[PDB]
Amino acid sequence: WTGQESLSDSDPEMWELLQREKDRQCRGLELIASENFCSRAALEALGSCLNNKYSEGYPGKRFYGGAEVVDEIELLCQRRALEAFDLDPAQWGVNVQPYSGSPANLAVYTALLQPHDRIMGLDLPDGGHLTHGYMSDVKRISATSIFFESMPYKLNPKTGLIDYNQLALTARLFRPRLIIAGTSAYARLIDYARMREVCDEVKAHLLADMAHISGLVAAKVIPSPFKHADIVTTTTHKTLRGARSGLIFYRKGVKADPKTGREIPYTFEDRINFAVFPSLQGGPHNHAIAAVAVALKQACTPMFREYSLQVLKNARAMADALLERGYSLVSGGTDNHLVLVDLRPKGLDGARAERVLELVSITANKNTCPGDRSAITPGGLRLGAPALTSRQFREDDFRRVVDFIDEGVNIGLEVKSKTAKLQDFKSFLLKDSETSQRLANLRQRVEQFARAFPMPGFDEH
Amino acid sequence: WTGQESLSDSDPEMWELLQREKDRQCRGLELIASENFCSRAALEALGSCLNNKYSEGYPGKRFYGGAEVVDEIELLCQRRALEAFDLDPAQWGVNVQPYSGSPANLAVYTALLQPHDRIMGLDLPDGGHLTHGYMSDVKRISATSIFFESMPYKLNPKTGLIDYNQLALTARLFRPRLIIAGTSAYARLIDYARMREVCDEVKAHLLADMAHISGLVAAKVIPSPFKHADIVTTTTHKTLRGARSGLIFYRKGVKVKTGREIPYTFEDRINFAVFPSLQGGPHNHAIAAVAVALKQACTPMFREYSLQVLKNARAMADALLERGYSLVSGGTDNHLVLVDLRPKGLDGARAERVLELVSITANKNTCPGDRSAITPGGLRLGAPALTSRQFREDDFRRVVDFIDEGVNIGLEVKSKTAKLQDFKSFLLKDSETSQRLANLRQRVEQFARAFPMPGFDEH
Amino acid sequence: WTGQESLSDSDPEMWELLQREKDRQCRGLELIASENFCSRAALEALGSCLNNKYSEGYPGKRFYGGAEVVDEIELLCQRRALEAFDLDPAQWGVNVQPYSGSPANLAVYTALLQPHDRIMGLDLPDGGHLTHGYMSDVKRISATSIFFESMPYKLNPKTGLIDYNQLALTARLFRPRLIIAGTSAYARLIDYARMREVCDEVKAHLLADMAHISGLVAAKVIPSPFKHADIVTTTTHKTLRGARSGLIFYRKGVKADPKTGREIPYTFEDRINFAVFPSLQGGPHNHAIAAVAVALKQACTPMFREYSLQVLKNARAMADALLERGYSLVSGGTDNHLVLVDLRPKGLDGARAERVLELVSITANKNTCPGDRSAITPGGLRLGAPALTSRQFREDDFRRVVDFIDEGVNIGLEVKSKTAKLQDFKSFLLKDSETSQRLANLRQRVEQFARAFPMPGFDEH
Amino acid sequence: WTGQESLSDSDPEMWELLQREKDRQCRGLELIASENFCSRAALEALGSCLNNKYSEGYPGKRFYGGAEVVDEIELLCQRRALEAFDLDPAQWGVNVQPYSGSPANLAVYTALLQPHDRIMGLDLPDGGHLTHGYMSDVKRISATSIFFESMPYKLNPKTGLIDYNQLALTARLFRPRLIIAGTSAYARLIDYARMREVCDEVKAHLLADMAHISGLVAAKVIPSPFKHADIVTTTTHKTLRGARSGLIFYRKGVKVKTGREIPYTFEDRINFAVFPSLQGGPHNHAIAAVAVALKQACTPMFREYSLQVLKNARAMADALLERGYSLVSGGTDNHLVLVDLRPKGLDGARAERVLELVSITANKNTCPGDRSAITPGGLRLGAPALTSRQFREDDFRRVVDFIDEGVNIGLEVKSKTAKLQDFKSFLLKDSETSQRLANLRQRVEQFARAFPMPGFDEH
Ligand SMILES: Nc1nc2ccn(CCCc3ccc(C(=O)N[C@@H](CCC(=O)O)C(=O)O)c(F)c3)c2c(=O)[nH]1
Ligand SMILES: Nc1nc2ccn(CCCc3ccc(C(=O)N[C@@H](CCC(=O)O)C(=O)O)c(F)c3)c2c(=O)[nH]1
Ligand SMILES: Nc1nc2ccn(CCCc3ccc(C(=O)N[C@@H](CCC(=O)O)C(=O)O)c(F)c3)c2c(=O)[nH]1
Ligand SMILES: Nc1nc2ccn(CCCc3ccc(C(=O)N[C@@H](CCC(=O)O)C(=O)O)c(F)c3)c2c(=O)[nH]1
Ligand SMILES: *Cc1c(COP(=O)(O)O)cnc(C)c1O
Ligand SMILES: *Cc1c(COP(=O)(O)O)cnc(C)c1O
Ligand SMILES: *Cc1c(COP(=O)(O)O)cnc(C)c1O
Ligand SMILES: *Cc1c(COP(=O)(O)O)cnc(C)c1O
Repeated sequence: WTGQESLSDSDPEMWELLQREKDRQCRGLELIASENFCSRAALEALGSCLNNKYSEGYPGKRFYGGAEVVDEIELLCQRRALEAFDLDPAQWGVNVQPYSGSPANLAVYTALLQPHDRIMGLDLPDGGHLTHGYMSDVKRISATSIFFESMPYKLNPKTGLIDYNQLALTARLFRPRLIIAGTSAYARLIDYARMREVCDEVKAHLLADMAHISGLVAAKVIPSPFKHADIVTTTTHKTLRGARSGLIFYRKGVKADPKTGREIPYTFEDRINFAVFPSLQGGPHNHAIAAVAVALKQACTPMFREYSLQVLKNARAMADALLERGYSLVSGGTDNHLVLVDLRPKGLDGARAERVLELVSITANKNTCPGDRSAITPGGLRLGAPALTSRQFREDDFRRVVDFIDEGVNIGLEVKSKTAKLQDFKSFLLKDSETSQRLANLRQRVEQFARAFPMPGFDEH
Repeated sequence: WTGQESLSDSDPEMWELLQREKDRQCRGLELIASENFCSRAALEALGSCLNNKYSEGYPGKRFYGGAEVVDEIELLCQRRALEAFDLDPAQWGVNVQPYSGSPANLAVYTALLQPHDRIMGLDLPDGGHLTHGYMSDVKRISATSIFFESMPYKLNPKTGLIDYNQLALTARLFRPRLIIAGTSAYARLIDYARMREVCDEVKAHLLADMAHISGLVAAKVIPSPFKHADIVTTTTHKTLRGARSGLIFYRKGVKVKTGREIPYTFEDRINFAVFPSLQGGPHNHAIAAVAVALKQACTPMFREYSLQVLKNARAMADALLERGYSLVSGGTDNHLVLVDLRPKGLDGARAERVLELVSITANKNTCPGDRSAITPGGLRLGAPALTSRQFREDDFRRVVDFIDEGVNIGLEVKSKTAKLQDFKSFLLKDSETSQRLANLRQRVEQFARAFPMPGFDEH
Repeated sequence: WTGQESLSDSDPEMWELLQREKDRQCRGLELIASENFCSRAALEALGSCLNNKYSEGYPGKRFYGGAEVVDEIELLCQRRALEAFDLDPAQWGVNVQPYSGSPANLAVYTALLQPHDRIMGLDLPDGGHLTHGYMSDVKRISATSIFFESMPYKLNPKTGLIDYNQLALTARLFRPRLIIAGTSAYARLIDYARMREVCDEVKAHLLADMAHISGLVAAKVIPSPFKHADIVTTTTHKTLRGARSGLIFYRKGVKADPKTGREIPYTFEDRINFAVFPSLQGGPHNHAIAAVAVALKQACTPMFREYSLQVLKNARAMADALLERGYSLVSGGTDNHLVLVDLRPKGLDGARAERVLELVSITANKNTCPGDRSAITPGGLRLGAPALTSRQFREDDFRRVVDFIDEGVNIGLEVKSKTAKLQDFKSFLLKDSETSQRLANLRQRVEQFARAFPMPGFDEH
Repeated sequence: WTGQESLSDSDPEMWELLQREKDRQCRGLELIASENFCSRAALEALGSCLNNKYSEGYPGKRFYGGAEVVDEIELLCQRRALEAFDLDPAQWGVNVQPYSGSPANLAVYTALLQPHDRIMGLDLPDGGHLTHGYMSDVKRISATSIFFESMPYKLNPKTGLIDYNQLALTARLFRPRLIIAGTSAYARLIDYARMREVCDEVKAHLLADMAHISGLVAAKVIPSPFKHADIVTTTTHKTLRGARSGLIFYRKGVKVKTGREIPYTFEDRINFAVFPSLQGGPHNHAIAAVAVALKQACTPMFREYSLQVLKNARAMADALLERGYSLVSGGTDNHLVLVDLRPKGLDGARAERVLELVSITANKNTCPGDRSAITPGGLRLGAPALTSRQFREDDFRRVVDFIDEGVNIGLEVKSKTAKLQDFKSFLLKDSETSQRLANLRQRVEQFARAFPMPGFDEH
């Protein structure tokens, strides 16, 4: 036994499952706003010998030896991270060791806050992420709701926008110490300047969680949150088209010096670094760190800006093709990579639409809309451009995807009229032959349309 | 841009750094007790398209769709996990989504304990891990000591073993809600039955964190902590030789003045803590790679593997004893050796830097006696990594020979030098010293390069 | 040495200070809304041998013996407490062991909440008490702000009322577990029904802190908070005219039983009692408990309702006599025992008015007003009726007190024009002979007017 | 209604209950170690018009006016406080606003510690007070164990003394921020110098809670904890014989690689914790009464008083030893005696109920050995109360005689009875037993009524 046997040679059971997952990715139209297809160059570094190296600590401040090579790889990842987002290495540092986006956020809170210090983020049904302090009326859901006291700021139900006025009012009372400016389901751009005004007033840290829009920020196709934020966390994947990892950007240098004359310095670096390790994480995923450095240099290139520009064009094309077919969009449309469709004005919900679209090899996700009246049957979908755009989808290709969706939406509408509760709805798509065959037809037309496009990564897995 | 280019063609700067580390691993004698060389079969799954699938939730309970295949992958991983440790699915469940061992431990505390509830683990300088609640005398270090109140238990320095009696004494007073039985630097078997008795008395959950020995447990070459622990966490790398991920095993079934059978309530709380509480979408590429490794751990090859890991560390132990070195607790019953170099006149900090310069990677270790602040006078040496490279007993005796030459080099430098930075700068500047190091480095790298190396050929 | 020597015989130094304090109380016009003059019957029980008895525990559940007599006294105090506020002993229990009002409030939080559970009270500058969770933008002030997470609800600056609409909005976001309905400086009555609506919606406990208005509630001259509140704490003194102690009223019996049929019972009693002892307090002040039982039976009598009716008449008389002399009142006037005067529309502040009135033997307190612009110089006074009303002051006597105040207010106005900062203002009243003698004149006329009225308690101390 | 009526005329129901307790105190042998009989001079101030003054804040820093006189009263109280304990105002301040001893201790923790910071005190069954962080095995009992994390230290049951060595061992592991040196049921002197050494090592504040012995310390008849403690709290009653209030003494001055003298930062934090943090307006009537008592404690009368308190408890100790009773730690060096009745065949719960029925008030006490849940087999007997009634050595020997008759009565009932409620019901129902109790009660009450009683004549 050498450990050099191939995967297809030594574990055929796992090899098939790998192929069937690649086949499902190829034959399907992935429209999840957070998903993307990773480059082969990054996947070759993700499954590399860097997995074997334990390198606890930081470059030049590690606690083992033998880290001579992973030091260069992390600092290359740090330099590629600052270059990708056009940051001055004198004003910004970046930690590239977080295991994912969730650990990146929790590291920031641990770094800058004490347990039960106060946190403000967009509520999850309104478009905020779990790690922004999601707490329901019955349960503390996220660990950020347990180890810290969080109060959500809400959308304006009449506009679909963040209610920046209500947030300013409720922040003067809640007196938070950190406010997250970041979304998981919000089709418009965040007024980071208005967020900094609120944070500057209530003396709170302004954290920007550009996880969903990191690639669009790097390509300079939307306003960058670094002009206003003190801390910026992001997800390595999603729009950046990398492996699964996380980043924490922090201001460094001089914050302010009335009468003193001595520059009051930024104190984020040592706190952020200590929270990531040794506080929260163990050994860094060096194979991830190298895979994201691969993807970060890809984001510095002229290729990547043309890719992000197509994502906004495709999102805009998806927006108009849905509006011009009888669908409403919350906030009216989009300014980024995603669309938030309202399907109450169509007669369907998000849950049954997700199930009927999943059965035709179209992957979306339900999303709470402002005008909802329940949570098991939300009235909207969330559709993302970046996934199919990496398959060289263009505007006219996304309008054809919308034609495939409204086809399935109408099958669900017809099935909803014959059913009532959701479980017998889902049970209907599995037994009724007329609905079963009509689903298999739409899926076969969808799989045919999808397989023709290229797919990043390897050929077979 | 097709996204299908080679790494060598797309990014040659990074592809060169990949081959630089591949050579550093092939040419070095890797003695870090927690490091292993992952197989190629697992790495192929690790760097696969599964990185693309967002499968938040659990098999059959996802929050999007399209998780058709990865549901089968996560379920295959759970089944291979229970199979590798001889567990009955009716009595044991397992969560395979922890990103690493540290998130695995933080998940258990979040699942079973309230903020500031009390935790007890082996102190870090005494051999415990950070995530066991390590607190300094001046600062809360691990987040386990921030969100939970930790009090450590200690080694008996006379014997180098866990003072199970002082643990019993202090747990009665501290009244912890959870006690951790698991070590990062400990050469002996942990009395899990004694831990369970202590936990039963103060009504505490017994968490066995078997990250360093999970492979030995899987091969059934050392006693299994599953016969005594309520919760078991492990890293999927180290002795398990998988990709970097984490596992949380938990009890299912019955935990019986009414004839009422009280059930186990771990599954829902443990799974909810991993997601949605702590993590986000799981790394399905890592899950699939550790499923490749867990399949390897159920094979007679892995039992031969772990049997040799024991034989090698015992051979390295006996060799060090023959050359006049002291071992904490006198020897080893598992995969690592704790060397006390204070007798031979050298500390661990100096020995670590000299051995690093000759491609012998180890880490310093505080010995029972000298406290945390004092420069550690010991080293922690591990067998698993080189054993994966088909090392045998006489090969580790050669590694001990190389270590001896390195130590005696460090001794002559210490005789020529004063402070530690003077020592570290003398190793790079002194012409004779840097030459005798270059010689030993060459003899080490030639010896190390001859052995096979799991993984790919070039990266 | 027997310990039976009189105080005047054994400690003349302390005896004089006792007399000079009684003389200061007699010669002065006490207008502090929280102060009152205690009956001699209660002071005889306050300084009784009950101080000597340690009786940790509760009647029938004590941990020493020899508590046969203090058991009857506490239950008499419990029965007199339920009778004074017209409560059914089947629906309400009362703990009479709290040392004061602050410990009574902290006992309720400890009983019903975990550390860092969420609390909502009126902000201190808006009229709420310290123990309702007062936290500033710089410091956690009250222990209720430290051991629990509190967010204040505010007044409406345009009306002077509690902004019940903003409170309902911010409670849906803050998700509190307890809301305090109680004030220390609020001239109108609290909509306890609207408070119960908010608490019933966000699933929070409704605590009523009638400390300032307990005597008015007992005399049934204002709406009682027991019709809506789950927990009611109060101060033994203030309007109830007792010694210094505290009470905690809690619902007991049956709270609700859909489908169950088994009555879901109230669970406050064992929790409230355990928090007071053994959690928070040590041995009960049995000499206080007996003094408040004395004062609680006085509150059941027809005498006491005529006393409380005069307090509202005197507060109303003080309100109109100030309005009809050029003073503004926040909320316009009063419906209880206190008046909240606005002295920005007069040219003075609350701090310099408190100092000039203190120098004429008139005791008041500064109070933040809605239209303020600082905190060292608040723009208002808080004047209370219950103190002088216990001296048999009537409406025409309170209008004469207002004439004495506006006299001093105009001396401060004249001194403010000659000064600038507050410290040289206060320094001016001490040196300048023209202002010094004019102050001594107004004080002598005030001391003459005050000494003529009767004074409850003893003659000399 | 003038509000100047007598209590007898205004409320005869309550005035009768006042005289019922006055008689119960005059006729009973008060042996509760924490109870004393307050002088009339203090009670006159206790039930004075100072109950009317709301003086929130501190002398010179009030938040209303009219505090002209009570500022002098609170300042006179602070000066008499420092004088009674031989303290230098340059090295010691004092807060006199604590409502009782329990609020006094909660103030110190709030002043110096963050929520969930670590506290160490003597365990409650071992002699520590509730406010030292008492936690059960099933429930957080004292609020000190809710808002702060407490770990207790224990008696050495072999000697009945504080195990200062196990304290040192466990404080190194638990790392408390504050340690409490103070007892509610402990017959021996606390080694404050050893506590200070432990506190200096783990960098902890030493709080001496001298509620039970403050009078002995004031009379300088036992060593003063002010020579070793950072913070000192006390009740103003118990041995100080004042009205029920509390005191917090704290260090002022200097607490000296730069020639920098680090100052003490207790005054502002301690005062801010008492108000505005925890309390509201102070009870100026209680403050004035404890100022009356502190003046009494500076007199040669109080030194004679406390000297007799020691002599009386030693006489009660020697008497109990002569009759064959066991004493925890073998005797007493202060004001109380811990009797072990497990040898004589009776528990403390039974002895407490029998002695209560014959007007001998004491409280049961858990002995070193039997745990908290077991019915306590001991009693805590105190000297201060009866010593204030001019008891002398031969008088306490008579009290021991009465206790012996009571115990032997309880033994015969235990021989006639099974469970504890059967024991308690037998004492009221059995005709002969209830008669022999009535006889002993009469002989006790006649003996007790003859002695003078501090306070008023009738109430
Ligand atoms: N805008 C926005 N869009 C998306 C899309 C995906 N995600 C990622 C989080 C997905 C997620 C999973 C589980 C829960 C959850 O609560 N589960 C509990 C319920 C128990 C209860 O609530 O009582 C359970 O079923 O176990 C949740 F709330 C959210 C987000 C996001 O975070 N934000
Ligand atoms: N037995 C055992 N062996 C090993 C070998 C590797 N590890 C895993 C991490 C090793 C480790 C330990 C301490 C610190 C630490 O204290 N760091 C702070 C100092 C702050 C302060 O003290 O003020 C710093 O960054 O300097 C650390 F950063 C990293 C372990 C383990 O966990 N246990
Ligand atoms: N409506 C209403 N009226 C009244 C009238 C009296 N009281 C009773 C409380 C009096 C009070 C004392 C001290 C502070 C206070 O903060 N002090 C700190 C400042 C440090 C800081 O704030 O940074 C300091 O000087 O030490 C305070 F805020 C309030 C109330 C009430 O509670 N409510
Ligand atoms: N040495 C020493 N002697 C004395 C003598 C008097 N005291 C002062 C208070 C005595 C005390 C002790 C324990 C509990 C107690 O536990 N109560 C809970 C049970 C809850 C549970 O255990 O679940 C209940 O109400 O039953 C208590 F209520 C009161 C002390 C002291 O503090 N120390
Ligand atoms: C290595 C280890 C961990 C953490 O594993 P990471 O991958 O570094 O997070 C936890 N516990 C023990 C005993 C370990 O050895
Ligand atoms: C996707 C996302 C994250 C990261 O989630 P992970 O699955 O842990 O990587 C964090 N914040 C936001 C706003 C996100 O959309
Ligand atoms: C009696 C006592 C207390 C508390 O005094 P209280 O008046 O009951 O609050 C605190 N500590 C000790 C050691 C005590 O003996
Ligand atoms: C006066 C008051 C209290 C009690 O304060 P204490 O001085 O501790 O008695 C409590 N709540 C309110 C609203 C008060 O006005």
